[PDB]
Amino acid sequence: AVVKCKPTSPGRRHVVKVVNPELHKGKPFAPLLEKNSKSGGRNNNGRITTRHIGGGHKQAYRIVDFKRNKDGIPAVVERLEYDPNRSANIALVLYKDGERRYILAPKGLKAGDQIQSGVDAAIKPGNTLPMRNIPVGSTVHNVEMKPGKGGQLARSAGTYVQIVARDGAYVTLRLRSGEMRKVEADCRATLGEVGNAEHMLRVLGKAGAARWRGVRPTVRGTAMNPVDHPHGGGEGRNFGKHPVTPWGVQTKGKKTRSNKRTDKFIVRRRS
Amino acid sequence: SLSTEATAKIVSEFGRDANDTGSTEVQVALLTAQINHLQGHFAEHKKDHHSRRGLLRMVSQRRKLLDYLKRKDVARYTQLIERLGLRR
Amino acid sequence: PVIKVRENEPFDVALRRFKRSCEKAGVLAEVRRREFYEKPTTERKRAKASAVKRH
Amino acid sequence: MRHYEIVFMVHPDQSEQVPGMIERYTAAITGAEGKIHRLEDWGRRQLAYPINKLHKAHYVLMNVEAPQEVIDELETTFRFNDAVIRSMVMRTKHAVTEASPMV
Amino acid sequence: RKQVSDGVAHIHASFNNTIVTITDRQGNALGWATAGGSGFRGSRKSTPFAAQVAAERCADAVKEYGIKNLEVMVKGPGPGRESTIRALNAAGFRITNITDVTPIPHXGCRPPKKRRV
Amino acid sequence: IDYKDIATLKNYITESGKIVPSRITGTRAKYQRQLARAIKRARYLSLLPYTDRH
RNA sequence: GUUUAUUAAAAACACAGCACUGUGCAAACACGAAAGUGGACGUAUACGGUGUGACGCCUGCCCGGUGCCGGAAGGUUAAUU
RNA sequence: CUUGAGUCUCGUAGAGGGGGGUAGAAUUCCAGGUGUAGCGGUGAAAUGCGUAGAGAUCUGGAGGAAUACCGGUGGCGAAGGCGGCCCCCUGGACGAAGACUGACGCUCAGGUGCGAAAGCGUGGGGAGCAAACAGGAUUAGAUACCCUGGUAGUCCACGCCGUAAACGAUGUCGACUUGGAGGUUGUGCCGGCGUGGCUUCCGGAGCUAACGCGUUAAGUCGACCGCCUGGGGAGUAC
Ligand SMILES: [Mg+2]
Ligand SMILES: [Mg+2]
Ligand SMILES: [Mg+2]
Ligand SMILES: [Mg+2]
Ligand SMILES: [Mg+2]
Ligand SMILES: [Mg+2]
Ligand SMILES: [Mg+2]
Ligand SMILES: [Mg+2]
Ligand SMILES: [Mg+2]
Ligand SMILES: [Mg+2]
Ligand SMILES: [Mg+2]
Ligand SMILES: [Mg+2]
Ligand SMILES: [Mg+2]
Ligand SMILES: [Mg+2]
Ligand SMILES: [Mg+2]
Ligand SMILES: [Mg+2]
Ligand SMILES: [Mg+2]
Ligand SMILES: [Mg+2]
Ligand SMILES: [Mg+2]
Ligand SMILES: [Mg+2]
Ligand SMILES: [Mg+2]
Ligand SMILES: [Mg+2]
Ligand SMILES: [Mg+2]
Ligand SMILES: [Mg+2]
Ligand SMILES: [Mg+2]
Ligand SMILES: [Mg+2]
Ligand SMILES: [Mg+2]
Ligand SMILES: [Mg+2]
Ligand SMILES: [Mg+2]
Repeated sequence: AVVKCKPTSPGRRHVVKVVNPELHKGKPFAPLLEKNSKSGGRNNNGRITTRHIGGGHKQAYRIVDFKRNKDGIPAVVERLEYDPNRSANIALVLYKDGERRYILAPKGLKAGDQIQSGVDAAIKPGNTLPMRNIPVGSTVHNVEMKPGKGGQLARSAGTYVQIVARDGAYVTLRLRSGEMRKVEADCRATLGEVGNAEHMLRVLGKAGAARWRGVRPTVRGTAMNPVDHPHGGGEGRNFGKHPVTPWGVQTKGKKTRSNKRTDKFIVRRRS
Repeated sequence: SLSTEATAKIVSEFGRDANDTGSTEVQVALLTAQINHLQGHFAEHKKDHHSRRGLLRMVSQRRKLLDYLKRKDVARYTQLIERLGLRR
Repeated sequence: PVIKVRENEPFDVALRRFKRSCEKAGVLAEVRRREFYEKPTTERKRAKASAVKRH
Repeated sequence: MRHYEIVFMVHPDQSEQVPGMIERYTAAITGAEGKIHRLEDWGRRQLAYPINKLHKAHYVLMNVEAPQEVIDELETTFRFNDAVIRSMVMRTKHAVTEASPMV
Repeated sequence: RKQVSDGVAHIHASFNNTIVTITDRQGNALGWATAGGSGFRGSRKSTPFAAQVAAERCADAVKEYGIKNLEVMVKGPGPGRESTIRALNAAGFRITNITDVTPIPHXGCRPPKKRRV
Repeated sequence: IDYKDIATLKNYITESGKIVPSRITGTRAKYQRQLARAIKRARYLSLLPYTDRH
């Protein structure tokens, strides 16, 4: 529900916020939480590896099931909840034998539905099946790259993939970038589209609304000195250089992929 | 439109004859029943513009009939509007 | 517009029968009708013009 | 409380399990104070054009007088029952108790 | 190479060119030749004589399969519809069927705008 | 007229599968419309061929 | 809002917003002779780099030069023999 | 008081309106199988596509838009407009015999509502078509007509816009006034004899400057409303 705030303050003038009146309002389920500490973009050496990371609000990690390995047991969705660790929402489920788990919320799922996993599962949103039982042409999410590993493709909010062929022991998918890839036909996938499609309709509004997410300011290259950035230096506003990353690599146009052990599975490039 | 049973009930209960189907009060009762019924239809069907016209015609006809009843006899007019639970 | 060939039925007879079937079904005329686009105003105009010329 | 023609064609390989179920449909109608006026089984017929790589189909016709919601639930059942390949519900004006051109 | 003895001749003749192919009953193609693929280029590229020449050379190109029976499938409003059939019959062949499979939309898609000539 | 009388409906269909005009067969105006509705109902119901190509 | 602790607080830095571009996950990129780690217990509505800087109307012409992407008919061309 | 106006009983035809579901044909893209040198386009040409296997042909998958024939100087709607099939909700018209209320009527400045295409805002969708734009031709030049591509847009939900040669260039209601040839939809009696509604062509008196209209009047009349007063400036300025 995209709503625009009235401009009573300079910081609220441009704010657009997405409110879902269906998320659980209380506190999360206790036996499915853990602890994480912010890193600040620092590795085991203490040095900064990724720039523009630091601070923010504290969060707790939710153990989301990306395998759906247990089979033949129907489950009923309990409620939809807000997860700060990702961009989609997560729905608690209660299996017929008494076990609870977090799964990603597909599009159109509400409290009181039913889900199922296995090889005889019905073809309807929320269920997961290996991509050899799934009809070709359908749309799925939470795809695997290796049989047995876990959901690892099309997992953000609103995304999905589409099965376009089945060349014997393999299947062909059209990913969100346009790239067509080949994966094993034994990988599982979940029917539907991941919910919360209104994610990109949100305006943060002010400078400080991005520091709540832990994003430090970005300093431009030209605003630096010759000893810090290749672009730095000048008397006024001078550039006279081909654009480059802070480490000398050309930044605008140059390709950087180099991986020859998986190029056999790329049917065509996104371009 | 209105069922045969509903119209039969309203004319056999609300008019001053067994077969009184033409009095002003009977007409006003039929039009108000149909208006109340079509309110529900138009609740879900905002974009139905070619029945909005018929509804407006029924409203205008009811208004003119009540005007005539007010002009002729006021006591039975007030009796009718209090039976039907209307304002004017 | 399917036309078969039977024994004791020469080539030209079957060809003429196929041509008659094509003429009756109006396949070529219907193809040449959908060559391009026609504004509906022009459709109604030509229909009425032909109908009033017939009278 | 309206009249209805109900036609459905079902997969020939499921023909052996067609009869009883139509009784249930009749039962459902008779369970909902509906009236059966005619019920004829056209049977296995050759389709004028192939339907999803099939050539034969079992045609059945039923004649009902029932409220509309029962027909709605029957239509939903027909939609979900994968055995039947097609169906059609036609609202008529009066009862059509007679001999069909099929028989 | 293989023996079939009854193929299917596909003819695709449009306003500018005619393409003739021979296939098996299952659809697999064997050989082909076109009016423009025979030296008739430009304005002459569409004249039915080019269609006859293309049909004759295409028939000669399939001399190694040994086909004695055919059907014909005619497509497109091109001028190469009668000349091709006569060439196919007169090439030492024998056609047992004739059928038209020209596509006709039942409405479909908006066509290009009228040429203002 | 009803769609279940296929034998009669055969007489009002051309070789291809189309619907004959009214002026050719000389029939009335209302019966033509009711006949066309019956033909379409039968064509949907897999009793009549939509076209001739096969 | 930030800035030259101790002569410069500003029109300079940042900023919400826009765009180009790279990256199919053992992801691009960074710290490390290497093992490893951050990115991220995130998966293209995600992450990195670059420029412009709320909002309104808009953003034209030039591909020779220098870069980047794609092509291979020809000429020259290392270790090797 | 019932002849104007309206209600009730029955039935009739219809692309009248809204919501949902669905069948076939076709263009495009994608994945497989046979096959090899062209395909496409013009008045003539090339840009464009194809040996990384195009075009042609067979099986299959996805998605969007419109529903071949019927089809009609047909039908419905206050106007703009409305077309494959089925269900649900809903408005109007018309006809035979009768019952009922008893002038309850007509028009309408302000006002309220609907209103083709294009255009705007928010969010989805994108097969084909196609402003702007890119290249190939024509020409003295060509910011075009021709050719190959192509983004807004055309599609849907909501909210705006309120304009057209929005035309029958003919305001609504009622009364009277020789005829002919038809289309469509109801009803009574025995293919005929009557009777209504809507509509197409010709034409008489009458009317007009003439063209022409002519029982659906631009004829003979009554009520109410809107509009006009030489051409530009100007449907412009404040
Ligand atoms: Mg960054
Ligand atoms: Mg930035
Ligand atoms: Mg900056
Ligand atoms: Mg500086
Ligand atoms: Mg330093
Ligand atoms: Mg340097
Ligand atoms: Mg500087
Ligand atoms: Mg300077
Ligand atoms: Mg310079
Ligand atoms: Mg300040
Ligand atoms: Mg300080
Ligand atoms: Mg200082
Ligand atoms: Mg100071
Ligand atoms: Mg700046
Ligand atoms: Mg620029
Ligand atoms: Mg250059
Ligand atoms: Mg160049
Ligand atoms: Mg292929
Ligand atoms: Mg009386
Ligand atoms: Mg009025
Ligand atoms: Mg007014
Ligand atoms: Mg728009
Ligand atoms: Mg848009
Ligand atoms: Mg006017
Ligand atoms: Mg004028
Ligand atoms: Mg009319
Ligand atoms: Mg005059
Ligand atoms: Mg006249
Ligand atoms: Mg003005």
